[PDB]
Amino acid sequence: GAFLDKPKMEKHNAQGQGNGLRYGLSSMQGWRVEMEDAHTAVIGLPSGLESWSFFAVYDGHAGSQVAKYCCEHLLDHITNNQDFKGSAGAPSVENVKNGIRTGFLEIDEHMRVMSEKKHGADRSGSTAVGVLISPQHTYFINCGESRGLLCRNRKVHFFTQDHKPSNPLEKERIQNAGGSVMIQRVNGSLAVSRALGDFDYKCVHGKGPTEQLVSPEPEVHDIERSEEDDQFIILACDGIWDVMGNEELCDFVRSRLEVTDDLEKVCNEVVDTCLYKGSRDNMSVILICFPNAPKV
Amino acid sequence: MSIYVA
Ligand SMILES: [Ca+2]
Ligand SMILES: [Ca+2]
Ligand SMILES: [Ca+2]
Ligand SMILES: [Ca+2]
Repeated sequence: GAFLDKPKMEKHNAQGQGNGLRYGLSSMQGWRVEMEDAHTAVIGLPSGLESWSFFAVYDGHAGSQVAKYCCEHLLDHITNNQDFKGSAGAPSVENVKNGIRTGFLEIDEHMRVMSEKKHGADRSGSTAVGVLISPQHTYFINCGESRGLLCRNRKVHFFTQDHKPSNPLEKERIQNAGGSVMIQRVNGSLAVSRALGDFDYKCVHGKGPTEQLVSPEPEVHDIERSEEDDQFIILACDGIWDVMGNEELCDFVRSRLEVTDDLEKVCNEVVDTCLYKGSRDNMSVILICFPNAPKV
Repeated sequence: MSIYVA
């Protein structure tokens, strides 16, 4: 069964601050029988990236193993590879974007070996949405159907493009890989087109890793930061976006940040609103406020 | 949902 008879409404919250940023987050199981979301929130990365921050939401499916592994190691795989480093001083925008892509493919490969030797009924997968923030840029990262959104100058400034099986580029890859999109799902089952894990959808002979039925390749969009106008970023899984629009959620959060500076509370309000609107899925939201976010 | 269809 996919659903409980009564929703599990308990919320897990976390918050922190540093590098001029403040964040809050909320996680809730809701009407689902299992809780398969995971998240990463870190201010200050190692080895010379102390001024950098990384936030991410992982929406797992068919188990929580891939999501949990991603939340514990995706950041390392991203920053430790040669592409991210780009042997010189600090990584260029291109280094960061290539490093993120290499991170996704490498953690996926690594996870494939470990799910092979220790065989079992853990054929899970997880989408990922997040932001790697540097002193000069915000790097939106998307792999799946969760979504990240940036509010700048009281407006929706950017939001990621959900990876749906029926979108043209996805359907193209799926058909080239010998699959099909039926009832909006890859081969009629998985309603996800990009994700880490889901190795059963990655065994197509003659096709590279980014050409499989399900792809681990992330979409990375760099945004030069604006100390004056950047207000906040919302990262949330489709349990939130399925029931609230970009403009609506942005306006809701911007309004709440005029009443309170409690980011966990604002995240709880977002989650509860979506639950009351009828969302029957797991829900995870991270709210990262910049120095010039709406103030209470 | 991701796998459950209904
Ligand atoms: Ca899920
Ligand atoms: Ca959905
Ligand atoms: Ca979901
Ligand atoms: Ca609190």
